[PDB]
Formats: sequence, structure tokens, C-alpha cells
Amino acid sequence: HMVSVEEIRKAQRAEGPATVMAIGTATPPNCVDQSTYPDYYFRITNSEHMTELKEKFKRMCDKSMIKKRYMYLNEEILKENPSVCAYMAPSLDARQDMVVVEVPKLGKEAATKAIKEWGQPKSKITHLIFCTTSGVDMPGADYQLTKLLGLRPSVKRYMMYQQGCFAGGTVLRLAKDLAENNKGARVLVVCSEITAVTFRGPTDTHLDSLVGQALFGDGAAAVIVGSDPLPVEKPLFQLVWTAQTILPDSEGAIDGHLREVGLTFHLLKDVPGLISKNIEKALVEAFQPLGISDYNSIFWIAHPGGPAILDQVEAKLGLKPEKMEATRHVLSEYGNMSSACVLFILDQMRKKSIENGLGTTGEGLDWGVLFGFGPGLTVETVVLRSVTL
Amino acid sequence: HMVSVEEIRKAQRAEGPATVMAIGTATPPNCVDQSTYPDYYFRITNSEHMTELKEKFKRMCDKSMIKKRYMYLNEEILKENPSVCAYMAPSLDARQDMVVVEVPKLGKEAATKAIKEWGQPKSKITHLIFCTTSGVDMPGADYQLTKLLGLRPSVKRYMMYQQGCFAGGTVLRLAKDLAENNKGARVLVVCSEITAVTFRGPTDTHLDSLVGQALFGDGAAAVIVGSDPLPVEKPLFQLVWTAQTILPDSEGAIDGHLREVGLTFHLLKDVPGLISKNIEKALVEAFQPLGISDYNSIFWIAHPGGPAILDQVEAKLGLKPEKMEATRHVLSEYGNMSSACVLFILDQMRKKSIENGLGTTGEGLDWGVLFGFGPGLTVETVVLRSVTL
Ligand SMILES: CC(C)(COP(=O)(O)OP(=O)(O)OC[C@H]1O[C@@H](n2cnc3c(N)ncnc32)[C@H](O)[C@@H]1OP(=O)(O)O)[C@@H](O)C(=O)NCCC(=O)NCCS
Ligand SMILES: CC(C)(COP(=O)(O)OP(=O)(O)OC[C@H]1O[C@@H](n2cnc3c(N)ncnc32)[C@H](O)[C@@H]1OP(=O)(O)O)[C@@H](O)C(=O)NCCC(=O)NCCS
Ligand SMILES: O=C1C[C@@H](c2ccc(O)cc2)Oc2cc(O)cc(O)c21
Ligand SMILES: O=C1C[C@@H](c2ccc(O)cc2)Oc2cc(O)cc(O)c21
Repeated sequence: HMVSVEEIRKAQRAEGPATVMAIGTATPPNCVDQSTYPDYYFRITNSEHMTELKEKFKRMCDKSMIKKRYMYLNEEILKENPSVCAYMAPSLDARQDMVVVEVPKLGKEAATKAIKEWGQPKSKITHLIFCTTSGVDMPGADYQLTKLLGLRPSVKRYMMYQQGCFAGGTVLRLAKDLAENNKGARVLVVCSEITAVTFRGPTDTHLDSLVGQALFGDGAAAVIVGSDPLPVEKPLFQLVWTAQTILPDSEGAIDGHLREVGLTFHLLKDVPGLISKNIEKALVEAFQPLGISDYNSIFWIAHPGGPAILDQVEAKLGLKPEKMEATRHVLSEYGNMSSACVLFILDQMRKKSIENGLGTTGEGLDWGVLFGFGPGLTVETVVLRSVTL
Repeated sequence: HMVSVEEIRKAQRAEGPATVMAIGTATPPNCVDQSTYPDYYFRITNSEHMTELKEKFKRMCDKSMIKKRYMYLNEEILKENPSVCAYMAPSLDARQDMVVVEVPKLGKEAATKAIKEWGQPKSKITHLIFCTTSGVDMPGADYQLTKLLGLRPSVKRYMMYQQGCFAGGTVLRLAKDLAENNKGARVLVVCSEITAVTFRGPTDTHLDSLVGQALFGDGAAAVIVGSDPLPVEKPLFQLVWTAQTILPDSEGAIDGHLREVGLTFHLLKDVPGLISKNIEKALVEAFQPLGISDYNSIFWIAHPGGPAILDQVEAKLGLKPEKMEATRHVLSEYGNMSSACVLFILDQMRKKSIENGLGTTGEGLDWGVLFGFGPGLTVETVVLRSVTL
């Protein structure tokens, strides 16, 4: 017969739901204690004379519910790059020189761990999604990671630059379509974030910049996503349904500009209220079609943008305190790692489910939700199904 | 009745091949004559003393096979922004201030034209892909376009930043999977490119930067992509098959770095040779499964990185001179508009096929190829099917 586009389409598409088959995570080695961060930060920025501001920063750090963060930046690198320690000094070239190298390097560590868990040859990776908010370059971090891992030159790449904190949801929403539309496709997904682009000295004029310095940390996370798993692959979660929305009345709530001074951060106090005001509508869109209206009966992964977002969502919906445990655990041990955070939380939930002998990767529950929150104000929703242990 | 993930997946997916249903294009109003550009360029950058370098640049402009380009930048803006006219003065903030506004605005013009051709309500747009190599911001150009067009707030966005010249292929590879995997999905795709980020003054120390000043122009293009066309929709092309690859021995052939001086361009003389040496392998991977080995029997869309790429591909494959007509037409009337170019060429091919009464939107042929070329060195391949006129 003559080959038709309709015959090609039927032969090239996959049959089953996109399935998470591996999760790996990595951090820079420099662990920074939150209890002493105000002293460390005001010292390495030569800002000890700003005593009232330091008291404000101490309250921010004490309320952050962060115990520690990992940071590529250390005292030696800051002494070598004093423009990065200024509040607002031309410093983008110094910051780019760091993150164009370190972002794909950290992503390589996470990716190697995901590949090791998957247990399949890396020659079988057909698609790569690389996501960061930390620097840009051409060719991108996707190309650098392809070279570092030795993936096939014909890997289909999606380079997601300057995305922000909702993009852990965005990469899963993308991976889902890549895996489900392509028979055989195995998608490597990497989110890698390094705060060397946003770190800056303190000022009393832009207190929202200081909130960033209290919350943001470094990390990379990788997942393998595919449809129609082989018997030798080990499913962890299914990706069921996705949505992205812009919240009403949220213009300018979270803004970030890449300038000569690096990545600047603008943050309205309305963000927790905006998210908690709109979250039931997002849950109804996702769960009404599944016949689910009890949000204490699903497992939760929420981007921990800060503890006020988690507290206000929990209070608005009446989530029991157990629901945010995995989310709060990652906020505690790592801080806000922008796009990577919800992937660390998915890993933490699988890990705690195994440790406590629960019946599924979703804390013994069947259905789950993953939320990303970021610039827009954008909300990403991913509906998840757990796998039985 | 308990809904299963397998039942959701079956109801959620589209049936047929991703179909281009509209193409719209837009350029800035300032038309720049290539025959006078060396005198304009050397004057406005205060470089008239560099008489030997100006003769070199005249030779580049004369060989470029470009007649004119459209540029957001004009004499008035350049006099207001002397930092942009230096080879390497700090200028990123002035260039960002231009392109963070102008890229989505030019995108809107193109998108409005695509939506008009499509003839459906913009409320039916489910997915938006925005692609640019010109600036970055949070929220991104995708958010700004959603606001400018009044798209639904729940439009699923894919913000493709700092991609480079191959990404007109990339956005079609992405749109194909979004349209095919999602019943009812209608994907708006916008590529918008503004050279305000790369424009800079001449120096004999970086002759590859001067090549960029001869070739790169501004423009935006938009397509609507969907599966399962309604009877009131009008298909133009089907997207059949896609590939991305990195060419062997091509490391550093095309690089671009975002610095305090704007986007810097590095370009090896190796590029045309690398592309022509590797293009047949790309064609065999695409067309041998379709039983096609005569590359004069398919319609051609090639990213016109420069005339030397097109000349060396044509000579390597023994293409008839007519095959590259639509591609050279766009190069002649618009220059190299990075990711947008191949979409202008698809429009030009449809327009010439109508003007000349050919049987199909692909110059009367059934099968076609679209190539993107850019940093990596990356080659994007898209196999197309035309539609009858
Ligand atoms: C920062 C945070 C941990 C502080 O904890 P808290 O429970 O609010 O404690 P407080 O209300 O005492 O706030 C601490 C201080 O930070 C200030 N602050 C909080 N959010 C701020 C913002 N967006 N801009 C400026 N200052 C802010 C408060 O005004 C307060 O100052 P004060 O003690 O001098 O009056 C908490 O407000 C939070 O998690 N906010 C959400 C952060 C967010 O939007 N995340 C998304 C990042 S993309
Ligand atoms: C630029 C171009 C139009 C010049 O036309 P050409 O006649 O084939 O080349 P010529 O040998 O006459 O080149 C003219 C001048 O440009 C110079 N030149 C061409 N490509 C160059 C490069 N990549 N870097 C530096 N100089 C270059 C030549 O050395 C020559 O200088 P000269 O006249 O002082 O000797 C052509 O080389 C071209 O299309 N090149 C491909 C551009 C490319 O790689 N595109 C990708 C963009 S991302
Ligand atoms: O400025 C930043 C920093 C960035 C980031 C966080 C952690 C990290 O490791 C690297 C980068 O996250 C952000 C997220 C935003 O929505 C807006 C922003 O302005 C920023
Ligand atoms: O430096 C640039 C400019 C950019 C561009 C072209 C046209 C336009 O209108 C806007 C930006 O295209 C590029 C494409 C590349 O592969 C590498 C590059 O370095 C560049």
C-alpha cells in the first residue's frame, strides 16, 4: 500500500497514560544553616551597620520554617565577586559565568540518579526537557546536559528558560504529552536552580527582595516519564490531567526582571491570599470530573513558595496537618528551590510511603494533586495517581 | 462507576494528524535597504574612520542576497541610546526595556492575522507556544500575549526563550504533540524576533559579529495548529514527523551569550559545510520510511541562515534551482529573522502556490520538508504534507 499520514499517526502514538518511572535529586555541597543565616548574610554583604534591617531579616528567617538550604555560593566565591554582594551593582556577567556552567552540572547529578533508578540504558531516552530560572545561554543547558550525559545526538530537546516557580508543574504537563503521543518515548525531565543569579545585598527600600534572600535555595531534580511501561520498569505515579491558569486580579503579584544587576525579584504581600482565594476553583476543575470533592482524601504536593502560602491554603480548605507534611519537609530541609521543589516533594512522598510501609507511593491514597505557583500569578495543576507498593 | 486513568486517556486524546490551519506574519515598520546599509551602519555607530572594515561589510552585504530587512531600531532610537551603538558598552537594560515590550507587541500583530485567517473564536485557543531569542522576562512574552489578545486565562502556555534560529522547527515539533494528544486542542504558535538585543557597532577583532549585522532582521509569525479539523476550518499543511539532532564535529559553530553588552553572536565559517555534509543523513531518516529518495519531488522550506547554507545544500543534493525559490524570496525581502523565518517561508509557499494556480499549498507537490538550523549545531526536521487547492 501507499503510506498515509493517518496510518503513520496510528503506528507512532503510545496507548497508556504518562508514567513517572524515576526521580533523582541533587544539591550543591555548601549547607547553610537558617538559624545563623541573618548573621552570615549581613556579614558577607558588609551590611552589619543596618541593625534595624537585620532584625527584620531575622524575623523573616525565623518565620520561614526553613532549617537549612544548599547554595553554590560560598564565602570564597562572594569575596571573589563583590558585585554580587552589592544590593544593585552591575553583576550579570559574573553571575552568568557561574550558572551557565553550574546549572547543567547540578542537573547532570540529578539526571544520573534518575537514570540509575530507571535501570534502562540512557540510549533509550528520546526526549529531554531542561528547565531553569538561573541564567540563559546558546546553545542552552539542554545541549550541555546532552553532552555531559552522553545522550544520543538525536534526543528531542525542550529548553525552558526563565520560567519561575510554577514550572515544576509545566515540565510534567509537557512530559505528559511527549510520552503519550510517541510510542516508545522516554522523557528525561531536569529542573536545575542556582540562586547565584538572584543573591544580592540587603536594602530597606525593597523588603520583598529580602524575602527572596530568606527563602530561595539551590537544587536539581530529574524524572523519567514514559507511557506503556516494560515489565522491568517500575512505575511510581501516573500523570492524569493538567491545567495552567492566571489568577484574576493578580497582575504584578510575582515579577522577575533579568538586568545588568542580575535577576531582580518583586513580590506583593497579596500572594498567599490570591492563591488561597482561587485554590478551590482549581481543585473543582481537576477533581469534579473524577467524582472527588474531599480534598483530605487525596495526597498533596504544593510548591512551598513560602510557609504563608501553605498555611493559608490549609486554613481555607481545612486540610488536616498531615496533608502538607511532605511539602513542609522539603521546605524545611531545602528551602524554595523554584521549579525543582515539587519534584523533591514527589520524591519525599514516595520515600516516606516506603519507610512507613503505606500501601501506595501517595501515602496509601489513590489520587493526588501537584500545584506550582509563580509569576502571572500562574497556577499549574497536575492530577496524579499513585502506584501500589 | 469509578472513572479509571485508562478511560480518561481514551476520552482525552485527539484522532488525526496535527494540521496547520492559519499563518500570519508581521514586521516592524522601518524598512532598511541592504544596498545603503553599510553607509547607514558605519555612520550611526560613529565608525566611518574604519574604511577597510566598511569595505569588508559592503562585501558581506552585497553577497548576503538580502534586498531589505525590517528593524524596530531606527536612527531616532539609536541616537537616544548611544550604549547600543558602541561595540561593547553596557546596554542590556536599554535593550531589555525595548524587547520586553516590542516582542509581544509584534507577536500580537502576527497572531491577530493567524486568528483572522482561522475564522474561529479566540476563546477556542487551548495552548499557546511563544518563541523568541530577543530578551527574557517573568512573567514572559507568553503571559503578555495572553493579556494583549484576551485569550482565556486557562490557556496552556509554553514559553520558549533564548532558542535561536532552529526553533521555528522546534515550535512545530511541540505543537504537533499538543494538538495530537488533546481532543479539541487548538494551538496558537508565535515566533517574534527583534534584533535590538544583538545590534552593535563594528570591530575588526570580531568579524563574525559583523556577519550578524549584515543578515539578521526583525519579524514575527503565528500559526494555528490542531487535529480533527471542523468543516468550517481550512487546513494548509499536515505535520507528519519530526526530528532534532546535533551535528558531529560542530561544537561552538554558532554560540550566543547574554551579557551586560546584550546578546553576543559567535559564528564559524564551518556552518554551511557542516549543514551540507550532514543534510542527506537527515533527509534519509525522514523520507526513506515514506519511500522517498528524490529530494526534487518534495517542497522545501529551509532556514536561510545565510545564502552560503542554501547554495551548498542545493549543490550537495543536486536540487533544481527552483526548489529554494520560496526560501530565497523570504531571505531577499526580510533577511534572517531567526525562529520566525521558516514560518514566513511556509506562508510564501502557500501564497505563490495560490498566485500560480498550483494543485497544492506545497507548489503542487504532496510531501515537503522544513529545516531549522541553529546553535549546537542543531538541525530540526519537520516532514509536511500539503493540502489540495
Ligand atoms: C516571608 C514570610 C515567611 C514571613 O512570615 P510571616 O508569617 O508573614 O511573618 P510576619 O508576618 O511577621 O512577616 C515577617 C516580615 O516580613 C514582611 N514581609 C512579608 N511578605 C513580604 C513581602 N512580600 N514584601 C515585603 N515584606 C514582606 C512582613 O511585613 C514582616 O515585617 P515586620 O516583622 O517588620 O512587620 C511569609 O510572609 C511568607 O511565607 N510569605 C509568602 C512569600 C511568597 O509570596 N512566596 C512566593 C515567592 S515566589
Ligand atoms: C556571509 C556570507 C553571505 C558571505 O558571502 P560569501 O561571498 O560566501 O563569502 P565571501 O568569502 O565573499 O565573504 C565575504 C567576507 O565575509 C567574511 N566572512 C564570511 N563568513 C564569515 C564568518 N563566519 N566569520 C567571519 N568572517 C566571515 C569572509 O571572510 C569575507 O571577508 P573578505 O571579503 O574580507 O575576505 C556567507 O558566507 C554566508 O551566508 N555564510 C553563512 C552565515 C551563517 O553561518 N549563518 C548562520 C547564522 S546563525
Ligand atoms: O529571582 C528569582 C530567583 C529564582 C530562583 C530561585 C531559586 C534558585 O535556586 C534559582 C533561582 O526564583 C524566582 C522565581 C520567581 O517567580 C521570580 C523571581 O524573581 C525568582
Ligand atoms: O545573536 C543572535 C541574534 C538572534 C536574533 C536574530 C534576529 C532577530 O530579529 C532577533 C534576534 O539570532 C541568533 C541566532 C543564533 O542562532 C545565534 C545568535 O547569536 C543569534
